[PDB]
Amino acid sequence: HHDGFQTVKATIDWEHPMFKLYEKAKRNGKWNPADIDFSQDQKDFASLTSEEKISALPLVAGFSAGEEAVTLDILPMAHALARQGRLEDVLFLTTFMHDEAKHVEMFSRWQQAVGIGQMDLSVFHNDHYKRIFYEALPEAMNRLYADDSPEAVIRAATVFNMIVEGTLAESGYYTFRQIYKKAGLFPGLLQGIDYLNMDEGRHIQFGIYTIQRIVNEDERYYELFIRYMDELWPHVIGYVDYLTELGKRQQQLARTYALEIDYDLLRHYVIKQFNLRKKQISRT
Amino acid sequence: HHDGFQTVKATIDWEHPMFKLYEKAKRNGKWNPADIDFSQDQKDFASLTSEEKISALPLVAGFSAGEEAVTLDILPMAHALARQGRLEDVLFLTTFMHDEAKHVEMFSRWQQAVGIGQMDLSVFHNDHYKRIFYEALPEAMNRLYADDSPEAVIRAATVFNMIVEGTLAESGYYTFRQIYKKAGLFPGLLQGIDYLNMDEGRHIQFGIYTIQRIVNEDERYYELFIRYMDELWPHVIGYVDYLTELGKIDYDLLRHYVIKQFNLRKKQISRT
Ligand SMILES: CCCCCCCCCCCCCCCC(=O)O
Ligand SMILES: CCCCCCCCCCCCCCCC(=O)O
Ligand SMILES: [Fe+3]
Ligand SMILES: [Fe+3]
Ligand SMILES: [Mn+2]
Ligand SMILES: [Mn+2]
Ligand SMILES: [Mn+3]
Ligand SMILES: [Mn+3]
Repeated sequence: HHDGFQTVKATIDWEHPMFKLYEKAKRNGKWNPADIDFSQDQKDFASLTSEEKISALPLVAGFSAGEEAVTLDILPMAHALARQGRLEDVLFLTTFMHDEAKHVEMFSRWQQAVGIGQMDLSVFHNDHYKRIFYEALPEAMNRLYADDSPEAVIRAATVFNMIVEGTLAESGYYTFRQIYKKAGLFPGLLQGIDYLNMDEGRHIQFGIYTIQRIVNEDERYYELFIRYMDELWPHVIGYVDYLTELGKRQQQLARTYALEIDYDLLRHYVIKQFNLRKKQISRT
Repeated sequence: HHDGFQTVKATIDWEHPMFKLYEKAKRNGKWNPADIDFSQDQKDFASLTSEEKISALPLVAGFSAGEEAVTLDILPMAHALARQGRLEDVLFLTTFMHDEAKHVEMFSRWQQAVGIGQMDLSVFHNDHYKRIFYEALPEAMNRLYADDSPEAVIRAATVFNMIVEGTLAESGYYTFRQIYKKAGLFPGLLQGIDYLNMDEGRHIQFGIYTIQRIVNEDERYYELFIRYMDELWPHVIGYVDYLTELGKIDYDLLRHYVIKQFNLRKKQISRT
């Protein structure tokens, strides 16, 4: 039951950081995946050899499942904050959810347009990827239906916003640009990547706000955060190593397009992102 | 756990009715409550007598609580459909949820602008309103976390989409236009109502689609729909009567519009 309603007894808290983020989302999130022109992407894909064609799919496979996972797995967070009466957070989470729906749609339209919609891309999820996206992420979010303690909320935000989004998605955006933007390939996809990357900034800021407000109540939670980050790292780097090793074995795309794909710089960016995320949370 | 992902094994079902409605929501859902100019609404409200001021509040009280209730109480429906693998429904429900947030925002911005944000409008919720919005609606949706059976889904969609939205919300939009548009009062608010009414068409289409696809499996479910509609009518009309009595504008025309919406919603569901 509802005991009352905030906007009947009072108003929205207009100065709440999440209401301000919600207003930014409305202003900055108007893009529509249906408006992206993928016609040149289709031509680029068909111009590639079977061997070059496969070079690009592992990354798209990771994103496509990732967007879908987070579309579904953000609902428990919105439920738990709704039950705590955090209306401004809930308002913002509606934009977060609608962003992720558009992200799922974007990568699925690209797959459809380039002619791989019928291909099962699951073969590029190794065991580390599944640990995070098939298991740890849904376990941490679904927990919130029965356990919305600060410990549970920190853990959900950490897996979802600081690892999945703040570490893996950010490094994927960077990787796309280092490879495909340099090569001049897939302009529709990269347009979408740029929209995603802009949306993502708000998603990570929600996670920072959520973790920090819990850490502000009791310093002890800061060490929970750092520990949950470190618990997930081996799967992060285990997925990244797997992508890196696939890429090192399919060098035709880089040759054809004259790219020196520094896979060690990419791996260093993942490590940098991970430690950046850790540092955006303060003990006090 | 996730067994796999539809957009990795395959793609979105591009032809699915709820993917189509999602596409229409993105195209038609761009409005922003923050762009509405409420400055004249403030002047209009200040120029009313104390008695005319309090005449306006009950309806706004009903809407502001109602938008907040549906923003929160749609989440179990999104979860239950997500859990059933209905990805296109979920994509649509993200637009549904973001619409209701903008609706909460619009009425709260209006209360703030005209200077009643500090006032507690709960006094204008009678027992019948609380039965629907404080109790029956969250009960029926929250049930879906543990019981997503066809019977529970039809009950949730009936209470939410056919009664709260299809009967009360539609009637309230009609009421606002009949009273205030003929009076040249609250033009910001009425612009917001026009946007809300456009959004609400899709929300009702979702409810119809949901109830009808469950009825198509078994006609027994048609009779459950009609029964649950009738179960709620006494509270719908109890609330409408309470509002009508406060106003005492052709109030019997409004009252009959509510009955007209109620029967229209029944008719939009086919036994077969
Ligand atoms: C070759 C270097 C590897 C770089 C690492 C790339 C990681 C791929 C990204 C897949 C996960 C995407 C998750 C989306 C999350 C969201 O939208 O919130
Ligand atoms: C005086 C005649 C009475 C007319 C009926 C007025 C009913 C007021 C409406 C309040 C409930 C609004 C529910 C919001 C649901 C939504 O927008 O999805
Ligand atoms: Fe995200
Ligand atoms: Fe609605
Ligand atoms: Mn390993
Ligand atoms: Mn009564
Ligand atoms: Mn995303
Ligand atoms: Mn509404």
